Amino acid sequence: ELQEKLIAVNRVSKTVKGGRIFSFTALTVVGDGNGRVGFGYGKAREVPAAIQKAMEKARRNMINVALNNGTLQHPVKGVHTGSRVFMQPASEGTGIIAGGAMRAVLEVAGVHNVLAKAYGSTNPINVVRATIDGLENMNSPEMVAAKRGKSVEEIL
Amino acid sequence: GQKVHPNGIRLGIVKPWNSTWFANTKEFADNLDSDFKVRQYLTKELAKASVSRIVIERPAKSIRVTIHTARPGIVIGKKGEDVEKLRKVVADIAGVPAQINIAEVRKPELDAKLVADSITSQLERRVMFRRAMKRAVQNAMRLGAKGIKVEVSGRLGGAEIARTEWYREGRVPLHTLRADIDYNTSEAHTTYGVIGVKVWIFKGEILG
Amino acid sequence: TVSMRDMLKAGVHFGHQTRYWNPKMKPFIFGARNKVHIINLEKTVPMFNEALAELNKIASRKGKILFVGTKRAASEAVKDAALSCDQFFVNHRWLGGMLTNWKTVRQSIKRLKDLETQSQDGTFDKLTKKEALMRTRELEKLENSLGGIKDMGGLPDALFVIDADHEHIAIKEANNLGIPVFAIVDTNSDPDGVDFVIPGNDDAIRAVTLYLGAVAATVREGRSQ
RNA sequence: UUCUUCUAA
RNA sequence: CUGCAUGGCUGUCGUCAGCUCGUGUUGUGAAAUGUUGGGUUAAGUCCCGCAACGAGCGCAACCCUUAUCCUUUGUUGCCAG
RNA sequence: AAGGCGGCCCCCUGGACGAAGACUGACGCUCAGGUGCGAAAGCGUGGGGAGCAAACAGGAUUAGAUACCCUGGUAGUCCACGCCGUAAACGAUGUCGACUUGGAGGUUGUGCCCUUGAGGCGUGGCUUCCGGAGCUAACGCGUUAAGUCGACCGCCUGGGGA
RNA sequence: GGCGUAAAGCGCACGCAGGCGGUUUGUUAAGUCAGAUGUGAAAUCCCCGGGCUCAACCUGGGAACUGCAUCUGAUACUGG
Ligand SMILES: [Mg+2]
Ligand SMILES: [Mg+2]
Ligand SMILES: [Mg+2]
Ligand SMILES: [Mg+2]
Ligand SMILES: [Mg+2]
Ligand SMILES: [Mg+2]
Ligand SMILES: [Mg+2]
Ligand SMILES: [Mg+2]
Ligand SMILES: [Mg+2]
Ligand SMILES: [Mg+2]
Ligand SMILES: [Mg+2]
Ligand SMILES: [Mg+2]
Ligand SMILES: [Mg+2]
Ligand SMILES: [Mg+2]
Ligand SMILES: [Mg+2]
Ligand SMILES: [Mg+2]
Ligand SMILES: [Mg+2]
Ligand SMILES: [Mg+2]
Ligand SMILES: [Mg+2]
Ligand SMILES: [Mg+2]
Ligand SMILES: [Mg+2]
Ligand SMILES: [Mg+2]
Ligand SMILES: [Mg+2]
Ligand SMILES: [Mg+2]
Ligand SMILES: [Mg+2]
Ligand SMILES: [Mg+2]
Ligand SMILES: [Mg+2]
Ligand SMILES: [Mg+2]
Ligand SMILES: [Mg+2]
Ligand SMILES: [Mg+2]
Ligand SMILES: [Mg+2]
Ligand SMILES: [Mg+2]
Ligand SMILES: [Mg+2]
Ligand SMILES: [Mg+2]
Ligand SMILES: [Mg+2]
Ligand SMILES: [Mg+2]
Ligand SMILES: [Mg+2]
Ligand SMILES: [Mg+2]
Ligand SMILES: [Mg+2]
Ligand SMILES: [Mg+2]
Ligand SMILES: [Mg+2]
Repeated sequence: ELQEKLIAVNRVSKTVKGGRIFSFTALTVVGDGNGRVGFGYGKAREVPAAIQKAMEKARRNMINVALNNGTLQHPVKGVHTGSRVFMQPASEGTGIIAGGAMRAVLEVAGVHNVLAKAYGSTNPINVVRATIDGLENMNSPEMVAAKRGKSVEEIL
Repeated sequence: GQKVHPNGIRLGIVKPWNSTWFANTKEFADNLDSDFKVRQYLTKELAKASVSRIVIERPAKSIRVTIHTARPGIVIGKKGEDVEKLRKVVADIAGVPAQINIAEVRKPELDAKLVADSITSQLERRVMFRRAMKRAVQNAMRLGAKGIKVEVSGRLGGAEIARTEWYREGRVPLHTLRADIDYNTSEAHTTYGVIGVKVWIFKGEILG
Repeated sequence: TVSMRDMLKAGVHFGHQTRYWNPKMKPFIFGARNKVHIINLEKTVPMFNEALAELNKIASRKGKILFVGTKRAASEAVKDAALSCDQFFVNHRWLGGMLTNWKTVRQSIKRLKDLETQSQDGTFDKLTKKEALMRTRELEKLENSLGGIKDMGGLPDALFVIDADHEHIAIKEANNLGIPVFAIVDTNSDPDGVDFVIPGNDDAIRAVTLYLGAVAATVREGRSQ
């Protein structure tokens, strides 16, 4: 029931006395089609072993996102280390308008109507951190009502 | 050429010889040719049979060939049909009266010659070599081997740069002399070349 | 359940000097006498009694409790308190990943049982006597580390810590697993990783016996209910 | 005490 | 003919004490930790310490030979009585 | 203010800071162009010239040695007055103001406690080291910010070519 | 968007023009804000329609033309 997407696989290296040792890294993100989103980053000597370590860590450390109907709730920004990221709630049925690694994380997030733009470095590890950081501090009309101590209707 | 052959180093300790007979120097090398020709013939003839270890023994100028196989049904056929066919051609080759005994191989996933030939048969019909090495290791550790190491070598998937790969699960102590390392080796004659397969299987330590 | 002059006689208000204190402990320090901070016992009592209520809440539904202190002065006291209310203790060094990497330590819990089975119960004398001492010092080492949790089987449900910075590894493993944390948070410690913060001294042997007996009561009182 | 340099894929 | 398409086999660094993995943790990451430190050893040998806990390949032992004794069997070997 | 400043004494002289008051009443901040200052080396004129020392000479060293090493040695270094206006002129961090957890110091005032000792309790200036949040590509920075903001200025736009 | 180390803080400072400016009251209405009027050609673009067998195209009505001027206000902020 948790849909699983790998974003990018990558071969890294490590030089020792014998020569170059190669290894593989895998960046996967999971989600339930609702606010539960979580990503993972695994690494092993082999590509099917690396995605499995990535899927394992992604299933725990999930994060909860207060969605709207099928879209976001207010235009929120998220940064991580190279990637200031803008994303925006959008009208019904405009699709996921998002780039690369950001497309995979919002699709398992269960949103369906976004207007996104990834500024800065578009390295897939940091931009998937920047959207999760961007989606986590997005707050609901309920959350701002309990915080400010008003009703939802006084906020409109 | 770093590693000693694990069968040949254990032959006085935990492994038996595949030929246990005696002759003087006058009649030695003729027997060793005679042992070679029947292992040549039976391997070509019982290729579809999953034969592992052909043990040859000759008392009183009469050869006794003990065939180890995973299924004796294809070796026998009808009751005295193919064994009797194979017994009369051994006597033509050995020049002495022959006798064929069949010792059944319980658990064929825990026998190195059967496992190496299973990898070779899979590689010959063009399967992914890494998938073949996983299933050879998973079946043996499930069936109860204390440790298996398999290894293929050279021209894998038709790549022009030949390399070797090996998997290992469980402990395979090669330097331990009392270790029951079942070792044997096969060769796959693919369309891109020859792929050599080695497989070590550790059953446990004989405490003699 | 513990009055203020109980705390005042044992030495709960004592702490460490003014060159070791954490600025996060500002709502808990009363003053500073003889270049040593003084813990505000006005806020110690209603928070420690709020913590013992949750112990009575969690041990009601048969939760597992782990006592964590390896100060090598309060090592025997944290063992005797855990054997009163027959709960679990860590008196020698908290292994890195004892909670998060439980599935590897589990493979040493089983080893601890088999070494206790083979030598004591199995009576496996007359082996190679240097290995017979290697079996002995293996079982001695594993009991010294994992003997306090050898009957626990699963993750505990609440964690009681003697020092919030000396046992900071156990705080982080509990923070990952969502397990609530009970700790004597002194002035030189960090009060953020502890879910129910209890101010108080850490080096006072009288206070250690004072802290644990109030816990060893409310577990036994919580067990029968 | 002095103690330089090494192309090809 | 091509060892620069290969299998097999071999030299070599080097009988040098190293080389790695699982899970955990640290780092955005390449990676790190483990494997470092205090001692000690022929040895990642062992002990203690330690965010590591474990495991594997090796380092050792199991093998052969030699060095003393015992029992058994004494010819084609032996000669004290 | 920066460059920079080191025996001692006098004369002339700038700035900072502190303690209490008194007073003026926004008089402030920044600054293109402009002007001034600005290490050493160098230049001009006039002195001075112990030591040091480019250049140069000799000796070694070396395959060579226009070098390092040695023995010498001239501008120069010093003073007066001009000029040059540059340095890795660096904290590689423009100035001014506000706010934001701490620790160990150095230095320099000043209040208080019986100075019952060089102590005890404070309160200002300047400064060094470590470090939290936060920030940062990381290294690190971290109340003297590279944190959170405001005002103004200078500057950047691939590496060469330059 | 940047400028410790990747390109990037003038060597430092004074300072004219310029930019900016604590706090309180009054006044002004310049900025600002609101309304109205005049204008912002038509076409084009957009919206709702209509017409060519549909579409391209043609076309009716509207919105828009984010501007400027004048007048009537508003006085928190900025200016005087
Ligand atoms: Mg870029
Ligand atoms: Mg060899
Ligand atoms: Mg040359
Ligand atoms: Mg070769
Ligand atoms: Mg070869
Ligand atoms: Mg050759
Ligand atoms: Mg070629
Ligand atoms: Mg690891
Ligand atoms: Mg991580
Ligand atoms: Mg190593
Ligand atoms: Mg390492
Ligand atoms: Mg050591
Ligand atoms: Mg070892
Ligand atoms: Mg006045
Ligand atoms: Mg100025
Ligand atoms: Mg000069
Ligand atoms: Mg000249
Ligand atoms: Mg001159
Ligand atoms: Mg002169
Ligand atoms: Mg002279
Ligand atoms: Mg000289
Ligand atoms: Mg310059
Ligand atoms: Mg300087
Ligand atoms: Mg300096
Ligand atoms: Mg500069
Ligand atoms: Mg610092
Ligand atoms: Mg910033
Ligand atoms: Mg700043
Ligand atoms: Mg910066
Ligand atoms: Mg840029
Ligand atoms: Mg540079
Ligand atoms: Mg630069
Ligand atoms: Mg500067
Ligand atoms: Mg200027
Ligand atoms: Mg004003
Ligand atoms: Mg006004
Ligand atoms: Mg006006
Ligand atoms: Mg108007
Ligand atoms: Mg129509
Ligand atoms: Mg028009
Ligand atoms: Mg005004």
